[PDB]
Amino acid sequence: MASEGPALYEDPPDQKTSPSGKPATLKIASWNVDGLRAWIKKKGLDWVKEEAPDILCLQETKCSENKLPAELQELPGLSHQYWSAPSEGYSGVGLLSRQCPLKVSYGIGDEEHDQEGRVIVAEFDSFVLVTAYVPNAGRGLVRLEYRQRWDEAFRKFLKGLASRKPLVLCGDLNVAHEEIDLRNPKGNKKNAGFTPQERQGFGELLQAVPLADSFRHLYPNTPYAYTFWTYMMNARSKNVGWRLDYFLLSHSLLPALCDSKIRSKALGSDHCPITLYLAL
Ligand SMILES: [Sm+3]
Ligand SMILES: [Sm+3]
Repeated sequence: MASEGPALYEDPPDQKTSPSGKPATLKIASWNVDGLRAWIKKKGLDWVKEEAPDILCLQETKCSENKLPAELQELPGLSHQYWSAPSEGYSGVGLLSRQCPLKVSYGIGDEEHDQEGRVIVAEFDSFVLVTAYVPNAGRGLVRLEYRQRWDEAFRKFLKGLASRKPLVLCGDLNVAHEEIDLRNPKGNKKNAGFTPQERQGFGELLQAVPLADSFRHLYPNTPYAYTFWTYMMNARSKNVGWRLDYFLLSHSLLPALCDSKIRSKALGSDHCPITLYLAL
């Protein structure tokens, strides 16, 4: 039945200097934790402590802002913590930072799309950071029409932000852009995450803002690089996954891009974390 066996992928070593030789000054980690409490129970924070990022973005926290695990109070290097949950138990995002942002905002300015705690905007001196947990198209694509409306509203919102300050977007964008972004493109053409509607949406986001796919920019032809594997069917051991997590940057930030990583070995969720190195 299934045609996939193991496909090897070894993320290359961390490139910590930009094309001009400037060492990375900013390290950002993004991770769909599939439940903040479950993830922490699975020692997610031990990985964070070792990675020591300047900023940590989390998606799918599924946790009430008033029920945050006490273990989060043990992250000395990430004392500035912000969260956003649905207008409990689902969706939700978080953003933890070493340095205090100039301003933090929630949502994308559209009431219809701001009730499920999917976006946090943190403005810094030289750039604005947005982390998002994009709405899934759903089983049977029952939420694809809504997803298309979200895609348009999100694209417009981001273009607005980027028109004033360099932008960095990270998170679970719930879509594998190209065939190279998932192990089984032929069998998922009508499934959430790989529909023409979703893929065209991602392509338009890149063109309209405009934004560049950091990982693909550096590794244009590298296959089998995924960030999500279903917990079922022993998918992760066979590397039958999807690259749903990204770091999209304004073109003006490309000269500061050092590396965009996929931490394939970090356990604790059905998604692995991704890390960005910028020389700002
Ligand atoms: Sm999940
Ligand atoms: Sm293609």
